[PDB]
Amino acid sequence: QGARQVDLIRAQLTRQLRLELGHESVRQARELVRNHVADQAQQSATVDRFLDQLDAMAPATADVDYPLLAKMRSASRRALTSLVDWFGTMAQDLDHQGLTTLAGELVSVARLLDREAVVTRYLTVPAEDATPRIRLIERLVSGKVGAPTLEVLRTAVSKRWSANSDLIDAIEHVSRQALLELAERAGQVDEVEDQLFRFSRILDVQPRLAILLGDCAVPAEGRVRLLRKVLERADSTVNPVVVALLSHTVELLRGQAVEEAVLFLAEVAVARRGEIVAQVGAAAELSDAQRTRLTEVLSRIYGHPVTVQLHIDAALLGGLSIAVGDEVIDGTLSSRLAAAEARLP
Amino acid sequence: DTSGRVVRVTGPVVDVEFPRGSIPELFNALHAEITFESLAKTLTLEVAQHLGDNLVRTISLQPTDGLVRGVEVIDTGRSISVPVGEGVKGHVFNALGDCLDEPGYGEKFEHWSIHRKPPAFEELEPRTEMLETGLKVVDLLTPYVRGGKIALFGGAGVGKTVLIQEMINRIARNFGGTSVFAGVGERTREGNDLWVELAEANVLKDTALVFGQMDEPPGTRMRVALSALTMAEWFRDEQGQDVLLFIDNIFRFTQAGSEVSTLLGRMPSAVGYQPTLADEMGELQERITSTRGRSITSMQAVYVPADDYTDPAPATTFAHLDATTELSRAVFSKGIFPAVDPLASSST
Amino acid sequence: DTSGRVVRVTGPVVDVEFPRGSIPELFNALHAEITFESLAKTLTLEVAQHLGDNLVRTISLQPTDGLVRGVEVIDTGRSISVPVGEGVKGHVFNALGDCLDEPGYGEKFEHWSIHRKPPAFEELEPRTEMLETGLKVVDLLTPYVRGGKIALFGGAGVGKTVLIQEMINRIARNFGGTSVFAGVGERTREGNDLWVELAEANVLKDTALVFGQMDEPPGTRMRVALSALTMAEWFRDEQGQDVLLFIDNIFRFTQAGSEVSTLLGRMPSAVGYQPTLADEMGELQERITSTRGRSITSMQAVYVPADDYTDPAPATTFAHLDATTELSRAVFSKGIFPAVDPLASSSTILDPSVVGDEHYRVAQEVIRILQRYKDLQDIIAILGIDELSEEDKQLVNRARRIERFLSQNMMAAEQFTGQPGSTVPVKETIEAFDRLCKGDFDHVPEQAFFLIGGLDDLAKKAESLGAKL
Amino acid sequence: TIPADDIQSAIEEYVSSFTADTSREEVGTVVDAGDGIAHVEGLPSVMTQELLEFPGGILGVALNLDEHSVGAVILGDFENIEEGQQVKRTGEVLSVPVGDGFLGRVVNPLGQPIDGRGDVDSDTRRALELQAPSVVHRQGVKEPLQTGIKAIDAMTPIGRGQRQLIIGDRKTGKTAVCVDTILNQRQNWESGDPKKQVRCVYVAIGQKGTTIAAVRRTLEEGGAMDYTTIVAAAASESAGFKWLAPYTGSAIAQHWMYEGKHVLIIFDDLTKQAEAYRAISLLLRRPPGREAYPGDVFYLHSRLLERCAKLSDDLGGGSLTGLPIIETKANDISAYIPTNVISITDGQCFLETDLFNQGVRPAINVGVSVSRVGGAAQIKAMKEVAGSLRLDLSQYRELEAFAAFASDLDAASKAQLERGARLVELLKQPQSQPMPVEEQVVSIFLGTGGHLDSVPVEDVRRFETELLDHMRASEEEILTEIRDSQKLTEEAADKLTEVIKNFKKGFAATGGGSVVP
Amino acid sequence: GQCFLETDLFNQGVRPAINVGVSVSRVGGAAQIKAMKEVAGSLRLDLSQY
Amino acid sequence: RVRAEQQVASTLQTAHEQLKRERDAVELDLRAHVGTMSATLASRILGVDL
Ligand SMILES: Nc1ncnc2c1ncn2[C@@H]1O[C@H](COP(=O)(O)OP(=O)(O)OP(=O)(O)O)[C@@H](O)[C@H]1O
Ligand SMILES: Nc1ncnc2c1ncn2[C@@H]1O[C@H](COP(=O)(O)OP(=O)(O)O)[C@@H](O)[C@H]1O
Ligand SMILES: [Mg+2]
Ligand SMILES: [Mg+2]
Repeated sequence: QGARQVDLIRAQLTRQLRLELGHESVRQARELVRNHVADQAQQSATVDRFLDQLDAMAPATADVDYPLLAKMRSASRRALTSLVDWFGTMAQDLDHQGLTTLAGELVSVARLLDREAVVTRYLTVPAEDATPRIRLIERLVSGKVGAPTLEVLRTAVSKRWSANSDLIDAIEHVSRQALLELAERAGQVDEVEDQLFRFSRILDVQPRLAILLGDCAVPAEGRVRLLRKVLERADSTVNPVVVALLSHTVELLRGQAVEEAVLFLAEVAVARRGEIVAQVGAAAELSDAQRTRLTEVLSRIYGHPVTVQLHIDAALLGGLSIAVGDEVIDGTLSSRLAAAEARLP
Repeated sequence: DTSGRVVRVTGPVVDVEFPRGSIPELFNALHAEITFESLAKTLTLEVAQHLGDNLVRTISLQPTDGLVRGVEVIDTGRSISVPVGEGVKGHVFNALGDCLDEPGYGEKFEHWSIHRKPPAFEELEPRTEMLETGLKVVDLLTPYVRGGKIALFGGAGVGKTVLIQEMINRIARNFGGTSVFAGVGERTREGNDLWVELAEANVLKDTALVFGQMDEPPGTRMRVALSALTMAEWFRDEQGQDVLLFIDNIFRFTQAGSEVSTLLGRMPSAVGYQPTLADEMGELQERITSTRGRSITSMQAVYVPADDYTDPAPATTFAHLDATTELSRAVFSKGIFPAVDPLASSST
Repeated sequence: DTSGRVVRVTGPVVDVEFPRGSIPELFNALHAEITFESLAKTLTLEVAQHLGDNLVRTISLQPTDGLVRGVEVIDTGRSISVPVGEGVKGHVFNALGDCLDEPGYGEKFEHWSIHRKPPAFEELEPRTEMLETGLKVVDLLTPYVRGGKIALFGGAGVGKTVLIQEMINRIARNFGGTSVFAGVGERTREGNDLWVELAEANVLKDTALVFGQMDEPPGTRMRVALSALTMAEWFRDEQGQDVLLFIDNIFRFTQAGSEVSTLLGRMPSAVGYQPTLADEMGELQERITSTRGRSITSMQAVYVPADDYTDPAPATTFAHLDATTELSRAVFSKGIFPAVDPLASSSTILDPSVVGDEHYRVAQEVIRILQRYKDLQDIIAILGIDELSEEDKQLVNRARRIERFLSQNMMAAEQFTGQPGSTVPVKETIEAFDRLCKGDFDHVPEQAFFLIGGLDDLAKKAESLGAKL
Repeated sequence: TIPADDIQSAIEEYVSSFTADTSREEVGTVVDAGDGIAHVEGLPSVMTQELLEFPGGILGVALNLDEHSVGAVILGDFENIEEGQQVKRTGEVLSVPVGDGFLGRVVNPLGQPIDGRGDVDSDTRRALELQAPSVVHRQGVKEPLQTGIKAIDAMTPIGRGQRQLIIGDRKTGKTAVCVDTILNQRQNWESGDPKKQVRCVYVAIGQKGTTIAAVRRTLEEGGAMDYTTIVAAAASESAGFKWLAPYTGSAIAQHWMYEGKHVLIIFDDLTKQAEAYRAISLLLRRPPGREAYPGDVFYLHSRLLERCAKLSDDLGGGSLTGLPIIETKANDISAYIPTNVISITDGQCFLETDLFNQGVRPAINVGVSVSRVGGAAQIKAMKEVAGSLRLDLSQYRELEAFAAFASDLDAASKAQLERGARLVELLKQPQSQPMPVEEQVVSIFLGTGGHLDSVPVEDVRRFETELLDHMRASEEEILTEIRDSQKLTEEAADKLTEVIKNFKKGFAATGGGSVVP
Repeated sequence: GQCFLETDLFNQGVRPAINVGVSVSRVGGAAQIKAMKEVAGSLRLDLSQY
Repeated sequence: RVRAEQQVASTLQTAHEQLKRERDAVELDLRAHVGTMSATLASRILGVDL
């Protein structure tokens, strides 16, 4: 047993040397690749290696992705989908100023139904004939609102809901859809998407602005005042529809983190066109040929047309890491270095 | 279409969401497949509660290890059904009606739901009748009741299995009847031993065995007695035959009910038994009775917690018992068989 | 910036909201301010749970009276740290590492975090060396272990503090290494008494004292044992010389964890304790140990709530110990001191291979006689000493003399009886109890065995009564 | 002698053989974390009991699944979990490496060595929750599993495939009984016969690490680590390790049982494993019941103890014998977990503190102790010499009140009193000193045949010791053919009586007298 | 320390009803004058043994 | 016994320092081989010889 003791301490020392030399060598390889990546053509080669690797993973089993029905527990998926199905034929005749006044009046109704929950309680009761609630509608705002806004409010109350707030979510979702329709008929069909995403990545860096926009007690007019000039600054916001979207969000957010709510907005915008968004990373900005290759190969991967975003960070040392849905394809050489350090004997 | 999907898995408790017009009735059996190759199986889920918003809470009868949220759940449209008929004699089943000694046997038999009502009030016998067994000590000092319940209080090495074989013989030969054994919370070693001993005594052909074992979730241990009693009820009513039902440690039925009540989040009762202790015990013991000339008599082993006869489980069980037979080791040592204690046993 | 904000204040539990990416790690120390002049202070908050949505549930180490929701909370980036090194000997410290003996002392020492993992399993080795004390009952029936774990179990007010001060007198005075005393949720009068008494005995210069008392909030009572343990662990792992660790009422540690349990959102366990009772007790008790070649002789007082030894807290403390001296209130009420229960106490080294054949045989015979006496006490109470056998009456007389000879005048009990204390060697103890078991003193009265030392005191007190050994 | 370039080229071939190609993986995010539990949004494809990988090489077990998050138990290093970390799927349920490389090692409840003696080469992996042998896949318990303790082997015999609960207050000798049982298989292992060899698994749940080290030292002093594995979940480990340790120790030793081998497993203080499961279940907010227990704790212990089985000859004929340990408080066997495990097992050895203090060691209450397998777990010699033992001891216990009234008793009653005193002194045994079955047969023959009626009560232990020494030295034929034939024929009994008489006329009592009748 | 008063001792006529065996003062003789500390030295232990 | 275990403790006293000498002797030797391991690790991470 003493011979066993000396042999086992010998082996322990050998194992210590094993792992120590391993960490030394992995640090050396990190050195080599970290001072070897500076060749931009080499970074492009890393990207193209990764994408030709992707060229064989096809396909994934990803199903449809919908922004808001994800959290709709029950009795509200049916409601919101019936509402959007009604809108699919209700909206095609409206005109631009019609849509903008519709959106304004809808977010006004949303702020109303938000400020006092006692009315929403008598407004979100389940009954296959809600003609008393329809009366309440016809005798609450009929002398103050337009015709199409009260019509969409009617067809909104016409269904049951899981809770009280989900109806407000549905209505402001309708306002979002209307603003996006106004933008789509304006020829800005996708400029709104990149605008939303870039503003989201801007707001992501500043937690101050982000969180204090989530002021659950400051007057909503105070919130929109907060948003006004930090949004109305320069050419960085040339889009004329995103102002109203972001205004609606920053006034009627209801506790949701603004950093998350604006990204939800962007995802709704990209989901209107039936497309998915994919948040990828790299070392530096791509060359748009790489963007085209990646976009079409990911659309083949997931069986749905996709659009990419680049949270560029040079701490990846090449490679890519897409983040479609909830499954990540990590191929950034940083993650591979971490893995090799973890698999060390 | 009309199938549900798993929403929550918390141990043996599974919540399932169905379409708006497809909610399964209470006690219905649902099927959900576990596809992990190491644990691949088909879970049976008994609907226990209607939670609202198209959610139902069910107790799983198999371990839910490997179950994924969102998998398809199929409603069978009926409660747990066991095979009934003459074909169940000489074979071993579980609380689900699956043949253990020959898998796939009995799948084409008639199947009866295990949740049944006791005989109507106008069908009950208003007159107590004694069961003439043929044993001197029983017929003299502790006469049994036809359609009644007999507590059995013997342990190991006192001839309890020999007495079970003896009663199987006497019901099969002196009454032209049948035996159903219910192992509630049965040890698999003792279940195999009972199987082998009945096959070697050539009385297995007269007995139908239903084993809900200890290594199973509480739902199976709670439903095995109802499965065996359903087989016995078919033998009594449809065949026209006096039946002898054997319940292994009726207490373990009470204990499995208490565990299922704890898993469903129900507030406990005095000492701790499920708030519906008396209701479940009555729903079980009232189906064991005489009706239309034929009867089911039941010998039940009773465990008394802490030797306290005022404990709620033995106190609720003894509200239905008609006789008591205590097998003594002092009598077994003197060579007297059956080792019935004449002074400790009794009859009402 | 990276600052937090107080959101909820419910007694000692404080909820704090941080910005995204600035959530503090678990067990980090945070600093908040109380500006009300009568209660102005700096609250230290230990991160206990991550609540989600950037919230964090923390426990305060000072009382939160005067704390306002919304004030700024600074993340220090590390756990609570205490000073370590040779410079902590001779001084009285806080649970946070602040010196009370001399405020500002140790601020520039090396600081160690109070949260550690226990030594690896391949570094542990069983300790089987007897530590001789001079108490007849401890030396005979519960021999202590050099570098092992010792505990004093007992209900409220039996002998625990007096016995642990007795062992500080007997073991730590002529000791050649370092001592660490942890006052964990105990009386401040006793802490001041111990401080003064170590100062007079010229033994304070080798002792480090860490006090968190009953008047402290549950956070201090949770972390003071970890602070003193960190000092002892430094003395073990870096200085490497023979530490002595005394912890007065380690139970208070456990009790503190149950005072904040439901406020942390934990469903209660059986007897009102936290569900993580055994897990926290294990992650603490497994650091109190000797490694291979690095000795820590530990001695803990364990409060037995309501005299119930089946209480979960002492019942799970039992499994962490090499020797346990168990004090009974039934022995206390009879006037026997130390109020040790000889039939409930144990020691792992009470083995013929360790203590010897004669030690072991005498201990076993003493225990057997006391067990037979306990069995006969009921008959003697109801039917009388007359309805017993001659052998049983002989055994009852021997057992009364034995249970009185197990008592002793202790050095730390002179303040209660006026009589000075006594030290008895273990060989004298074994030989005296062998004589008592054989029956060589069946003619000496029951008294003259009571609160004496060895056989010379036995002779003196017997002759002062009119008897001869 | 350092294998230098061995290490060099080893890590070199590893780093050259490192090609971790990048593929997709479904991930989630920690949303809250506290007290060893973490909730994870995402992971829609995760299954119940699936292992999860938290950053930093941390492992968790998905136990609670709902529409919002996955509640997982962290298996170690919980203080590293943070809100927002990325959790990965492993796609696998809890498994453990199995094989013969585990003999003589101390591992985690994960198959990872903690003794620091290198890697463990494993045959395969085995899932922790593989179902128990069916009711038709089994066989009657027929072979004895000798513990070496005369009280157990004579009164409450344990067979291969049986479960004998060891239940007692504390410091009553439960670990000593189980360690003596493990040490008693040393001769079986030395025989080299796979039909007689017993592999042992000691599971330590919630014990102080130095106590596990002391148990391992006791097993090493007796050559018992050649065939023993220790699964150690120390008191400092997480509640997940303390909950998984018996299932890990039972997954190992089921790989052996299904290979036709015979295994003995000890679950030291299953009470602590039930307490760990209760901690996990209360932290997961599952409904509590009596003593705050989850409500499937009976299932927790019965699922584990029904995997100890005696397999049929078609399945190989292997067996796994379980010796679970339960600590009671104040001798309360009507507590929840004691009641459950008494209900589950095939027999109980009750150990009392009072019996321990009276000198009865092992402190087994032979009156209430029971084995439901019984004489089917004994050889014929033991079945024959110990049949007159239980009634004798019960008569002695009934007559103990008349100790000082022998002259006022029937001659038969005084004979029963003296015989019972001798038999109580005969069932005593030192710690870590198990006896082979032939010597236990000779000892119980000395007792029940009457050859101790002439020896003083205070000399029975020494008489039995010296007689067994004599027979080991001089008359090895009796022991040898008892061991070979498993019975005590009439000629062996005659030679035994002759040897006993010669020894008696040679033996010297402590009172100076003669033990000759 | 505690002064434990009992109704059984009160009814017996022992008044004050202090149970001397379980009553104690943790300060002890330091809370007395020297005369009282020297005359009532082991009075509590004497009464407990009695 | 005591002779054997104390003298194997002596053999441990010797072997510990001997093997530590071997270890810190090879510690300087292994550093010559770190470069090739680094190069091949980088080559496998990227996929080209550089
Ligand atoms: N047969 C025996 N003869 C003499 N002494 C014994 C015997 N069995 C055990 N002991 C002694 O009893 C003491 C406690 O026994 P053991 O530790 O085995 O009990 P346990 O059931 O493990 O209790 P715990 O788990 O609380 O420690 C040990 O120090 C051991 O020396
Ligand atoms: N050995 C002893 N001799 C005399 N009196 C004692 C002895 N031990 C304790 N006492 C008395 O009993 C009381 C017990 O106090 P202590 O044991 O310190 O309380 P605790 O056990 O709660 O810490 C003391 O105040 C003292 O008066
Ligand atoms: Mg105290
Ligand atoms: Mg033990």
